[PDB]
Amino acid sequence: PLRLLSSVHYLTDGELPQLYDYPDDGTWLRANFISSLDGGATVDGTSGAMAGPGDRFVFNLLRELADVIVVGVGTVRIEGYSGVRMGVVQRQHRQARGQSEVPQLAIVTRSGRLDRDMAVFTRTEMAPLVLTTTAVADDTRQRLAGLAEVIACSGDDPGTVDEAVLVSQLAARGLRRILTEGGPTLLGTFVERDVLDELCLTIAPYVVGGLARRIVTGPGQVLTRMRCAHVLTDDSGYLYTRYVKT
Amino acid sequence: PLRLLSSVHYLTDGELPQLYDYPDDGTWLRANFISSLDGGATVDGTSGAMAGPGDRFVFNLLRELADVIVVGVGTVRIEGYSGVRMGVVQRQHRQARGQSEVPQLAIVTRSGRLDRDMAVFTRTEMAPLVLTTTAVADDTRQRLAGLAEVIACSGDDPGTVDEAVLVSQLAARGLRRILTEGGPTLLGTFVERDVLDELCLTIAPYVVGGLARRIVTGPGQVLTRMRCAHVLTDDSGYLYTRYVKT
Ligand SMILES: CC1=Nc2c(nc(N)[nH]c2=O)NC1
Ligand SMILES: CC1=Nc2c(nc(N)[nH]c2=O)NC1
Repeated sequence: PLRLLSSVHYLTDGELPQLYDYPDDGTWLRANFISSLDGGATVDGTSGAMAGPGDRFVFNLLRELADVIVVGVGTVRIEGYSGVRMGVVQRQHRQARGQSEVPQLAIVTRSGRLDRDMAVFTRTEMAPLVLTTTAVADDTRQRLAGLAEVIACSGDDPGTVDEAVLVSQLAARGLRRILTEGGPTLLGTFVERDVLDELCLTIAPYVVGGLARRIVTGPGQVLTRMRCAHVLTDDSGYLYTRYVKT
Repeated sequence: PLRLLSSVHYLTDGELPQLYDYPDDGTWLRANFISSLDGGATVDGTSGAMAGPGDRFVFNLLRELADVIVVGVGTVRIEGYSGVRMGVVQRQHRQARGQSEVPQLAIVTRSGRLDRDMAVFTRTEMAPLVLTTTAVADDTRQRLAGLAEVIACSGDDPGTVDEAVLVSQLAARGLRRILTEGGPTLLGTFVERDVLDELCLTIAPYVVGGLARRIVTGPGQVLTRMRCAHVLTDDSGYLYTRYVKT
């Protein structure tokens, strides 16, 4: 019943993008996260200490493939999100696939309370979207004039964000290939609301002990079955996994 | 830099034990845990909902290989630990390796506050060890007379358990091949105190959302590097991993 996995194929920068290609059409919400063996998502507030050159390479690839990168306001404040940076060949590849040179960033906030000089607004080639509620969309739009496109993502309830509506709002703007990088509250809502199509997860070969949070937080509790699409590795013992619903 | 993993070898019940063999001599502390993709260790207080036939098989194998199974009093109370059960061929294999027919159970408690009719005491072929502090060892020994061997595992401080001493106390009794199954507080102390030699981790193909705890809890924070020894899989997309310090 059990099979040993081992390295069978060295990947070229030609086949690697193929492994992480989005579907032909339709919207697709992919998450990319890293965590330790004992399930911790941070080493001192951030993920980076666990990320080596392999994970950086995968991380930048997934950004290169995406139409839009969706992130919660907390992770934007804490990981210090600036704009999305794309190098020359990355821009070239994107153009080859019919995409803009650099993917958009979309910042999720229920409150709408964002400030004008954040790096997402300042250190950026392309103005970001702000995904918020019907209730606060107009005021938010007014405060962030010239800095960001503000989009109401409410469903039945004008005072909350409906995550399926959020996804539809991106799709309607031609941004159907979606990548989210967190943080844990937002991922938690995508999981709880069952709109996550795929999770790419880097399993870093460390144990970090009990303090760290998981890659998801919140009161949500589900049991969503995924299919293992692939597992990659490198020389340092990292596992780069891709799982797809259902 | 990246390599695709895939199934290269179907394992027989002859080679599987070889993959998880303990070292020739010296003490070795192995942990076995299961968790979801998003790092959750429980689905409603227990692990079992995530465990399929493959994980049950690995779980029973690791118990078959161990000299002693070490568990915290919390997990004993909550997962409803009875005795360790071994089937006929398992008993045979154990005898072949020079081991007793059924491995001992050792229950860790700083307080020493255990009751006489727990299933570890009642539904058991072999009396368990209770690993506690110098401070409470004598009274605990008196309360549990006839039910358990009580062992003081204090180092410098008679009011605490020193986890390296705990390990030495098992070794001194010929129980050098140690398996721990938790719970999260105990694993947290083994990690924090750096006495964990190996982690076998079943990665279950589910996301569970933000509520669940990790396989480790506590205030501990470390960054302990492990080496990936192997990754197995089955038809259902589970990954059975084995990582070794350092
Ligand atoms: C904030 C954040 N960072 C990372 C991430 N995923 C990977 N692989 N690596 C990362 O470093 N997503 C979340
Ligand atoms: C309480 C507990 N259960 C399990 C475990 N490990 C595996 N693989 N599977 C389990 O079900 N250790 C902790």
